[PDB]
Amino acid sequence: AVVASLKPLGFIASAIADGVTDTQVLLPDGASEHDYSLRPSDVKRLQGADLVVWVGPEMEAFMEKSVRNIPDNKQVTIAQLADVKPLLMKGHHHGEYNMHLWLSPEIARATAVAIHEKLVELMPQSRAKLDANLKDFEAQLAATDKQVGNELAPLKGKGYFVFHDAYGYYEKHYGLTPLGHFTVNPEIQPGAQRLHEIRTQLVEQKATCVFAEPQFRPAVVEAVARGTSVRMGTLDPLGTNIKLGKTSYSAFLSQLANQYASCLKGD
Ligand SMILES: [Zn+2]
Repeated sequence: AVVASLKPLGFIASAIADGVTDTQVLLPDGASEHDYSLRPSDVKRLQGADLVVWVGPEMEAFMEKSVRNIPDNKQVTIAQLADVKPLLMKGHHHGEYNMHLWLSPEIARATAVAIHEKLVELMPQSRAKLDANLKDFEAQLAATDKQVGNELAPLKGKGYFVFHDAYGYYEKHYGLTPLGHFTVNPEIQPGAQRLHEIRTQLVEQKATCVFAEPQFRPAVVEAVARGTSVRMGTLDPLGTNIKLGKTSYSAFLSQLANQYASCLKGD
């Protein structure tokens, strides 16, 4: 099987590995980024994988050590790909670059190409199927790119805030106009002073929307938007409800577009 660290990397892998080998995701969604504590069983799965796919040590830091013992021809480390260097954007995260790389359609393409290359070397008997899969992935990516772009085009100029500084890759690519982000605990609303400052910025900068993520308590989001003119939305950067499969990455980009539009559309 191909073992991907995070769900959206699984979406990409599952397009390329379709009908060749299974794709598995290592991490449950609710422990995604940087905190997770790998179990011995997870390390076993990594070592047994046909191919491991992950962003790299500045994202899934918890798996860096486990991957040292996996041969280079059995891993794709997305942030280290030669073609990914000109695609990186400046941004707990704490590094210099935005490492939410799966939100860039161009980095997704580079990732698919890297996965395809490694699998063809590992499984030459399946080259034709792997080639067909890459062709289908790229065709869908092109079609989705066009659909999403047109759906988000009328929403340009409409300001909003987010609670997670992740979306830059997707926003820049499709021409959305974010006003910025607030650091907000998903379980506990900010204190009196900081809540005042946030609510003031929401009104002053003329935000249409503020976007939370699925793990945020509705009450925390309501406390942020209370008093302001601002509509509340939800973005899901992991596509948690989308099942792995051939069309999943395209479904993910399309869903994220729907989530932006659901809130930003109208007035
Ligand atoms: Zn993050």
